[PDB]
Amino acid sequence: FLSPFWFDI
Amino acid sequence: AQSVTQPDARVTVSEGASLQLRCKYSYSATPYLFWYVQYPRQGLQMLLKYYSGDPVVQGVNGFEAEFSKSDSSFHLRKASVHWSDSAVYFCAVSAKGTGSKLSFGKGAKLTVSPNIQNPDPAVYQLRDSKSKSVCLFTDFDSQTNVSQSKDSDVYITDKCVLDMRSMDFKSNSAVAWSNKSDFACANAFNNSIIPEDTFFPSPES
Amino acid sequence: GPHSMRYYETATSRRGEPRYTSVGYVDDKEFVRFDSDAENPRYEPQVPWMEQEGPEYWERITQVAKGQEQWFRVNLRTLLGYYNQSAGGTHTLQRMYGCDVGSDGRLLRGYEQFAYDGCDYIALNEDLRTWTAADMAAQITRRKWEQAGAAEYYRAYLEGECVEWLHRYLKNG
Amino acid sequence: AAVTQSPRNKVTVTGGNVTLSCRQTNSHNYMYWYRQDTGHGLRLIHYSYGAGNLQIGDVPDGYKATRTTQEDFFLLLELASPSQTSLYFCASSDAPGQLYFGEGSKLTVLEDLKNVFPPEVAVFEPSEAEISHTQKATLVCLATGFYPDHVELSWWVNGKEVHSGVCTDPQPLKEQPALNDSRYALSSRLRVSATFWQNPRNHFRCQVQFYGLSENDEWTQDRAKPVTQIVSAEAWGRAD
Repeated sequence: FLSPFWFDI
Repeated sequence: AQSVTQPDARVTVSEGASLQLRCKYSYSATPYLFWYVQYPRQGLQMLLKYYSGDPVVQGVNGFEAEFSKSDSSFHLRKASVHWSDSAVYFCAVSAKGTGSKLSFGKGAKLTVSPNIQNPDPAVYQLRDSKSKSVCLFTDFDSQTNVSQSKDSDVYITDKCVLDMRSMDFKSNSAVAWSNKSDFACANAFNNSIIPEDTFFPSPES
Repeated sequence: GPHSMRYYETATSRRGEPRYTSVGYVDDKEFVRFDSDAENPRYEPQVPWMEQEGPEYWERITQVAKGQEQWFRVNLRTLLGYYNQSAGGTHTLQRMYGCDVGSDGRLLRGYEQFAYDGCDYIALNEDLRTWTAADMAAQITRRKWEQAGAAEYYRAYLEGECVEWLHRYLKNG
Repeated sequence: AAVTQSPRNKVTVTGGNVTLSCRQTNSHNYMYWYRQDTGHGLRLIHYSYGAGNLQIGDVPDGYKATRTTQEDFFLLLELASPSQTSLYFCASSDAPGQLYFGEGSKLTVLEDLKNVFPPEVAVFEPSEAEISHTQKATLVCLATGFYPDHVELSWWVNGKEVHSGVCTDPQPLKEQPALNDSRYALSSRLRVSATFWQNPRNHFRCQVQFYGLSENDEWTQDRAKPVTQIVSAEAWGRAD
């Protein structure tokens, strides 16, 4: 399922 | 679908009292939660976040929140609210997939009543420095509430709390005015539950 | 017995928007894939119990992807900066997450990690609280994520949902 | 912390162009434009993942956004409508749910220019009764008859703005409730020690910034152009 990733690099 | 709900838009408590602001979240696993505060004339500030772990999150300014999986709860708490904590408090969840966006509560406007140590109700009159007449109801207690004029032609403001910090001193104040030739300080705030106590300077009345 | 779940995403910048790709596995079996290169960009379940799902399920899934892509596009550019790389070229940021649960159903290990241009970039340690940074660029990222609370964000997932889903999935089989 | 909106205040008329700017010195990738109105809380107009990306928000109609560079995000109302009178907040972010806000831009878009008036400002001097009874002098400032409700009131004592001992009504007061584009009144208090008010080399000024018409709005009324301006009232200490 989903665990999107949004934190900046 | 992921919402959060705050029960009350307006909320009032007294300097020193202990605060609980209610936030319930629509079910989600796994929930990411936030409290933001907005001080008068400012933007939002992040108070605290809950990502995972200790379900009791310590925010700054002696604030804390408790993540209850059991309840679908994220209540914000402070032990002894000072007056400077009067502000609007926002609860918010960061949906997943809807994650770039933050989804806010309606907001809760918190009013921390200052503790009036030595109440001295009084209704003085002030005169225009250039010309004109204003009536000032001041120094009353937190409990006393000023209500509007049933006269229309007469103007009355809400209570305002001012703070002379150099002297560690706070006081309430309402203001009333009119240019009915008729109209007087004694008759001004009479459409209110004024203290029996309150002073009326004899000449000014 | 024991079990596992893995999901891989790759985004590849182009000389000419990045070619995004994903693929999910439980127990060394594919259960869905996506590629923005076949004429229709749509998720292709590879397993019977997934195929039978509402198309408003796959809708929300797709909506999420468009976001994730836009994230990749932005950060891919964040990397070329870190590495002083020419603007014209081709680079690949890749990401993997998932979990191993043991015989007991209890999480045995969680994963969250990126590789860039083939080489390891950053990876969440078994503790789920610390990051391991391959190089000078990666530490920067680590600092951001340290202060932003990234590790906590993903612990929540790994220890909870990642395990809960694998279970339902295995049960739906 | 440094996310900075420009301009803080702005007034324009239906049909005008408005441009709110937002600069962030963090190196955040996300930026957001929100409005805030009583009865609707915070609503998202447009946002952006990073440079050169735009995403539509919940209430985009009537607004465009531009993310030219990493740190500058612009909101653009190309044909301004009264609906848009409101308070706008910019925000940057580098992680899900963690936004860092700017300070606000307050925008009024006026439908009808005939209705605009600046405030009249009067100061009122502290009751002697109050001084003797309590050892404190409260001055009251009164700003009246101004539309639109776009003013900012401040107390100046001896050339410096003062904040301690000041309360300014949080909400203004419709002169006539029944008329719907009514002018507003607003009151404020400055309290000080009796010894201070009594020193007659003490200068008190109540200063009200009015945000109104611009140098190049046409004015066809036989009264002064209710243009953007400051209106003050003074008073000096007395020893009585």
